[PDB]
Amino acid sequence: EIVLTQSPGTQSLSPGERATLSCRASQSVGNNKLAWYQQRPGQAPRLLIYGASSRPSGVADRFSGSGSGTDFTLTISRLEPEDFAVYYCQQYGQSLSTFGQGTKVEVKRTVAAPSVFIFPPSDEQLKSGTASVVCLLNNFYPREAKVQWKVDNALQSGNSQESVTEQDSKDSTYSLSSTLTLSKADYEKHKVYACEVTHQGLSSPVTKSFNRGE
Amino acid sequence: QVQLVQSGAEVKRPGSSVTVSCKASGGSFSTYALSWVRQAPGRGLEWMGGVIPLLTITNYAPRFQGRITITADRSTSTAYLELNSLRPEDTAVYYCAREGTTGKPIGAFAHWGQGTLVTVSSASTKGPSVFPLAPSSGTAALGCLVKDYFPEPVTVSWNSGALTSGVHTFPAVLQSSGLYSLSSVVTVPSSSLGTQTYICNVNHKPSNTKVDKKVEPK
Amino acid sequence: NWWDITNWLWYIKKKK
Ligand SMILES: CCC(=O)OC[C@H](COP(=O)(O)OCC[N+](C)(C)C)OC(=O)CC
Repeated sequence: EIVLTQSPGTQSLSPGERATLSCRASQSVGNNKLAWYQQRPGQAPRLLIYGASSRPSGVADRFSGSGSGTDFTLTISRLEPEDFAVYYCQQYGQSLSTFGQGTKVEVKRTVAAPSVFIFPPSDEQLKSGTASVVCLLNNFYPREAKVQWKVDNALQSGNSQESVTEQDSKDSTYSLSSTLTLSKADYEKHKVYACEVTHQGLSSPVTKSFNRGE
Repeated sequence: QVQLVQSGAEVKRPGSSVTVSCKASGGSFSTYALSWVRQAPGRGLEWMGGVIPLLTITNYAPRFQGRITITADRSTSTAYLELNSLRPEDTAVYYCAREGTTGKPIGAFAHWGQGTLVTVSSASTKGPSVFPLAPSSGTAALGCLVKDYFPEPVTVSWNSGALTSGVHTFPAVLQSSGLYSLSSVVTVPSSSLGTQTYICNVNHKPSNTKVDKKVEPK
Repeated sequence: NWWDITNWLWYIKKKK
């Protein structure tokens, strides 16, 4: 099996910048049968380049492909706003076709620390017998952030889940939410609920907390 | 122009088999290669296999060889994917894709179907509760927690679509119960909390849950 | 290479 490596898997670039994306194969790709695709969230992939360097009509000529053997490159001469997307390479030089893991080209912007908010469970939910506590990390950049839950200062594990938005189309930030869930009875056994947040924009961790019942 | 149209979303139980269809119009169905590619969480795009209808020859990726059948019906220009012995890791969007042409075929996939979400799960259809995330404590955050629904998707708007600036609706998470949860938040001026109304409109078509929840300070 | 079969089919259909 030919393994295709796309490294780095993310590139943070400015609008208008040139981008060069690498695709390296574990063994030679026959007849340069190497294609590139673009994929935006919520859309099917789209062919940009085939045969290493051929471009379908309809594809913008700011996309070009080059390379041979095991070393291929997609070049975007000047990033337009619609070019921030995930790019996949694919080889079809053997019957077993394979794809690289993709490279996300994302918009580089200034660092922004998250604004952090915590929400106790609603009265409505408590009446149903469960308690969810939510921690929001809003409008931060870059994407890497960590959140931990502490209940009466005890670090929690296995009772929370989180998810992160796609990069905002207007301010190029991310947001993340995390939800802690307990039964109502267990929620009522503890006083202090806190979420602690780490991010490259914060000089030390930020904690938001509440005392149950206040 | 070539167009590929796939069948709709499926929920399948573990251990069952799924069939997805892909109907083509335009160009020549019989002499161009049609492939299936899936997009599963954490796994980018993965080529599964393909068929050349005129020859009735298939080519399957080793990872699926033994679990997959691809067939083509020339009378209806429809190709089919069967995937058997389904597991949770087979939850994915499945696409059919046909090679492009210059005409002379190019191998690479120029034409794609819209995708078919296949969810492999033992859960039953369930509508969500919608709980407020009350603003508390010069910007305020507020939101709604859309909890315990199945299957995907849920859509959320604010103020019937009038409010979009500063809205973030998160990807759903899959809980240990096999039900999904998601949250949608928005930030607004603290001064607006006395006077402006904020309502999250939640739609879960499979359970016919259509809820408009007013979110107010405690 | 299975990916070359339809190119061969196209060439046959032409010649032919
Ligand atoms: C929306 C999908 C669709 O319309 O599929 C059409 C049929 C569905 O197959 P079936 O449920 O009549 O059972 C046939 C046995 N099976 C699935 C093992 C082939 O698809 C086919 O006949 C494909 C060969």
